Amino acid sequence: VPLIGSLPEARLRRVVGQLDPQRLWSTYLRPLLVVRTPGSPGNLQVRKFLEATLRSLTAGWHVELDPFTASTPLGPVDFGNVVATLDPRAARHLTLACHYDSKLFPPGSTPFVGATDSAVPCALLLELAQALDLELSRAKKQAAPVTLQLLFLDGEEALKEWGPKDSLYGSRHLAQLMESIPHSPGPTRIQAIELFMLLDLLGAPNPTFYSHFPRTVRWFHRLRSIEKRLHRLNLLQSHPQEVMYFQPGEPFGSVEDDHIPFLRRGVPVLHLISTPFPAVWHTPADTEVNLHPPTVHNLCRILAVFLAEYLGL
Ligand SMILES: C[As](C)(=O)[O-]
Ligand SMILES: [Zn+2]
Repeated sequence: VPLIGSLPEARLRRVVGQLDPQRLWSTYLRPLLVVRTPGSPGNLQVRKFLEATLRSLTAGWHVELDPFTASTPLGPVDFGNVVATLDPRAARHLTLACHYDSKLFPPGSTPFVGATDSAVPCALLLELAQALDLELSRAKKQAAPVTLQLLFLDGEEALKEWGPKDSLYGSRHLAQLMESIPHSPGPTRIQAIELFMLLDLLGAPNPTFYSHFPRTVRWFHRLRSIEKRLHRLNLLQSHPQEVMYFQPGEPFGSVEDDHIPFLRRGVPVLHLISTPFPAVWHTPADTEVNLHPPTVHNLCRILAVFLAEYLGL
């Protein structure tokens, strides 16, 4: 319950109280729930929405695009990762990541908007940044040596399920780009990532998470402890058992995802992905109505506490 490095209770309740469920849902999630396949108008509109939202935060994040053109099974397609670094001068950062593209389906199909995959992850990152904006701003003004970075990756999904190189367009490109850019102390932007936490497949009822990387299990245990704590504090909804989400062991592994290009370059990863996947995965039923709002807000609360403890907010 109260572990070393945990927020005092009154600090925890104020952090959770800064979250706004209506804002998460309407301001951050709803605008994303459009078809947003790489290169589409909808994808570009979501990119600009992310950029503008992030630039509006009073903490004054450094927000930049990583745009590029890559070969795909459909020919050349443009991709653009959105990279938000709160304090670009800090030595290192906690990096939270997700993908903002939606998987392309055949024409004539019921449109796929990927509510869990990964509109909810994207919206959670925006809500965290906003809810903690005053605290993040003060940490930056105090020149904290560990800042926060948010990555909204493009092109995670295969365009045509056309083999292993038809995937991870944005993350492959960004990891290579970061390895080419000096950082202090660095020596490159890859080494600035103290921990890479990838959110994926979130918002369905009854998710289960396992630790996929022994290297980062301490952070998995922290998330579990936060779940338990929030449960006992009467701060979770529709959560009848003390531990439901963060499970022990590893009955299902990690799957290929946007962490891989980072992992292969030595970055420590925590893969916050439901396994088994949502029932709706990769079907057009992955929509807003099939989300479970209490679970979305429960995850948001867990993550807010994690972020405040990790960064000393
Ligand atoms: C973002 As995925 C787990 O559907 O490849
Ligand atoms: Zn997917």
